[PDB]
Amino acid sequence: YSNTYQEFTNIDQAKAWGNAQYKKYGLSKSEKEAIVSYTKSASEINGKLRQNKGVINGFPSNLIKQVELLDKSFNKMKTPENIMLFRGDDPAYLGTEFQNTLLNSNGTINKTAFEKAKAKFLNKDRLEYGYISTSLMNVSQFAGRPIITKFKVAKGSKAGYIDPISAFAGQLEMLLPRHSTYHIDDMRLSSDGKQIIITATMMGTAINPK
Ligand code: VO4
Ligand code: VO4
Repeated sequence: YSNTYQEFTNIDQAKAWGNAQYKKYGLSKSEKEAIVSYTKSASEINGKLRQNKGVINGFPSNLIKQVELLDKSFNKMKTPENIMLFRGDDPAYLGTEFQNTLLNSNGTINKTAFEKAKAKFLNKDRLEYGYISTSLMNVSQFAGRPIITKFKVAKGSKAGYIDPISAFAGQLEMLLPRHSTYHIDDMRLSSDGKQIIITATMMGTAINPK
């Protein structure tokens, strides 16, 4: 009785579709500028959100301003379809105990590592303190990366196609709000054993200004 999530297979129409959503956002200059700032320093911002468990009161004032603009910009940015979104991650994504432990010399993932990954994460909620940068398709940015997550994001969910707002956004980037929880439904290896494939249902964000 599973739901159907669309996967984009046609880059040209993936951009048309994203552009088409974007043209309806009606974002302010300030919200566009905050998105641009996020794309320029995303690893730093998400790193601070993580270290501080989503509490932003201690961040520098200009950053607080940008984060609250970004959080509120999602009021304007929803997906009108059930869509699958992709990202690729490095071993530390699973925990620091996995950082230097996951792969083999051939470049296949370690079965015993992978087995540890599941007991820890399979069939469990995960809260993400940072924003979640994803792509509308499985773009080349990844493919090197040993972990691919496919998020199932339901109609009406907060999700912003930011690729046209910032030249430093990922190809077909779809940004998800920070402080989101998702449920990991499935973890399996790729066919050529180079990748752990994670399928998760996005449950949504705790940040709802309004
Ligand atoms: O230009 V703003 O109205 O986003 O301050
Ligand atoms: O010291 V500040 O939070 O105004 O950068």
